[PDB]
Amino acid sequence: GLTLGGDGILRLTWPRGAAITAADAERAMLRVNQLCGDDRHPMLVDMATTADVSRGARAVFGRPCQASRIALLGSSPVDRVLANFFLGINAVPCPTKFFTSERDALTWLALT
Amino acid sequence: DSEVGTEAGLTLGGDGILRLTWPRGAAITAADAERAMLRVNQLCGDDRHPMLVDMATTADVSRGARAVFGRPCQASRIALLGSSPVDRVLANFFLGINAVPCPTKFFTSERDALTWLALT
Repeated sequence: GLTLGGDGILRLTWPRGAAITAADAERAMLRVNQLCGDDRHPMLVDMATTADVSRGARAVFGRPCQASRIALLGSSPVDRVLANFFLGINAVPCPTKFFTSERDALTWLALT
Repeated sequence: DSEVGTEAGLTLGGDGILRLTWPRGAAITAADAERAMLRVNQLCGDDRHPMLVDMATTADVSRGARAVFGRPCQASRIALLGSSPVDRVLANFFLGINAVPCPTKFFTSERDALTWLALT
C-alpha cells in the first residue's frame, strides 16, 4: 500500500489493519525511502482505510498510565526524539514536557 | 508483588514524584520503553504521581539517540490522516518510531490533508 502519485504526493497505507508494531512502522518508512530514492515528496499516511485501524487506535489508547504528568529530561535537543519515542510507544495521555534543566523539570512536576 | 525484584532505574520519592531512568544507555528499543512504563504502573498501583523521566544519566543516551534516530527520511512533509481524533495515538506512534525532521500534522479531513501537503 505505497504509491507515488503523478501529483507528486506519496500515499502510504499504514497500518494495514488492527496490528501495530514498531518493526512495521519502521519498515514502512524504509519502503518510502526505497521508492523515493534521491528525491523528496510530501506524504499522506492514510490510517483510515479500514475500521480495524480505530480498533487498534482505541487499544493503543486503552493501555494504562499511572503518571499524572511526565517531565522528560535530556542533555541536548536531540533527546527530544527519545521523549517522542517514549510518549509515542506508550500512548501517554497526560501532560508532558521536555526539559534540559532538572530544576525546571521538578518545579513543573510540582505544578499539580 | 510481595517479592523483591529489579530496581529498573525506578523510584517513587517521599516528595511524591516518580523518577525513571530511561534509557539506561545507548540501546533504544520499543520493548524497553514499554517495559519501563509497565514497571511504573506496577509500582504505582492504584495511585497517580508526577514522573520525571531522566534521559540524562549518561552521555551514552544522546549518542544512542543520534545513532538510532539520525536515519534519512525522503518525505518533505507528512500528513497523517485518521478517522476520529483518537487515531492521533497511531500518528504519534509512527512519528515516535521514525523521528522525521520535516513538518508533520494530523488530520481527519483528506481534503484538508492534501491542501496542507501542497503548501510545498
